[PDB]
Parts: sequence; C-alpha cells; structure tokens
Amino acid sequence: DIIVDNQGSGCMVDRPFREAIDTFHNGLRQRIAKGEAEGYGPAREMYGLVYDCGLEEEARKEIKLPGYADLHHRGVTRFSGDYEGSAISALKEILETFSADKNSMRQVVYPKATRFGCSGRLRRRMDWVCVYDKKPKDGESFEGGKPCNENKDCTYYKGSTCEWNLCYTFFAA
Ligand SMILES: [Mn+2]
Repeated sequence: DIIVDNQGSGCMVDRPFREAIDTFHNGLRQRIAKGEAEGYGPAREMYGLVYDCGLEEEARKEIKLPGYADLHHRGVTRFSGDYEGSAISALKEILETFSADKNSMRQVVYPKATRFGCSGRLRRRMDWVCVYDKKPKDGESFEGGKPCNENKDCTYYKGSTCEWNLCYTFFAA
C-alpha cells in the first residue's frame, strides 16, 4: 500500500501530513475491502482514493470560503484539534479522534469515491478539510461485490487497476 498521486502542485501540504491522511484513509478502506475492519461489515469492492492535488486545492478554497466544495458537488470532511507538541503528532491524534466520528467516516469509507485531497491551516490549533470526488447519500448502502485480486474484479468504474486489493481509476468522470 502506497500513496497514488495525480497531478502537479496544488499539493502545498508537506509529504508527511499528506501521507499520514492518505495512509489513514486507504489503510482503513483496505481493511474494510478485506472485510476485516472491526465494525465496518462484510468484505466488498473498494476503490482506493487517489490523492489529487486539484482536490487538495479545492480543500484550500473550502477552508478560505466554507461552502465552496459543495458548489462543485464534492464530499467534504473536517477535522480539528488544539495541540502543543509537534504538528505531525497532533494530526496523528486528531485523526484517531476523527475516526470515532461515525458521520465523517461514512465519507472516508464510501467505496465509490475514487479521489481526494486535503488541506490544513495552523492558527496552537490545526484545522483540516478533505474534499472527495463522490459524496455518498444518506441511507445509501456501501456493501457489494468483492475485494479485487485482478483488474476484472473492479466493476464500479471503467478503467480500473487492482492493487493491494483496492481498485484504482483515474477517470471516474
Ligand atoms: Mn496486479
């Protein structure tokens, strides 16, 4: 499992933060695909989230002007936290707390989301938002299919490569 990156330098957030949030996201999703994340239910077809610098740039607009991402029909998650130590360990913790927010986790874990980007700002407090390309609906079921081993096991989107039992597409347009 490693970060899969799409496009350029709307990626302003430093590697270790970016990789911490990405590994948290795709780490969970991978366990849920394998049906082995406690509390999340039966194995299923899961797309990995491609880290998208464009979507990180939208996340940054979203912090600057709340409501922005919804205008573009995006999923959004938010996580914050006061802290005092290293900004990097604070974030590690904030995510753990964030993982106990059942509403937020619905977006994090949505099998038909295929890309995301997050941005954060320091005020000592940190605020992060993530933008996702597909937002689940309330009551929408997440179960279905099976965890990919070969590319053919990916049904949701057309041009998908299976890797680490996660399906990846770069064209879910
Ligand atoms: Mn392969």
